[PDB]
Amino acid sequence: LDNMRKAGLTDIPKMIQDWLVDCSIEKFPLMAKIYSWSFHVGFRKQKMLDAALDQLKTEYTEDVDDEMYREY
Amino acid sequence: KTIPTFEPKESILKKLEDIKPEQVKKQTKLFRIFEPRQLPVYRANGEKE
Repeated sequence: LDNMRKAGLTDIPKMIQDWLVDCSIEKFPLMAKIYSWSFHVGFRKQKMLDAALDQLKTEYTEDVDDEMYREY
Repeated sequence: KTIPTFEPKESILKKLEDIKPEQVKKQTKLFRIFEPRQLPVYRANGEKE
């Protein structure tokens, strides 16, 4: 809720703030309203290299335990 | 990039239909464990004959 206030959202982190005092199922469709409305922002279309850079660049090490990979 | 290897402990299993009989052992030279050798000889005083 403090990452959502750096971005500028000041009235969506007030509904989650005022729901956490009760933690009730009778006000939970307000919390799924905010989760459903967030997908209508739009798609994140990028370049193919720029969106497959964090996926294809990983750190493989040999400091795993090999006793766990024999059972796997 | 690097990829760490992983060799699993495996063997080669065969069916009973193909287990070949072993080769017949025959030998081509005698079993030698000793050989002669030419050494010099010394007499009773200590000199060389």
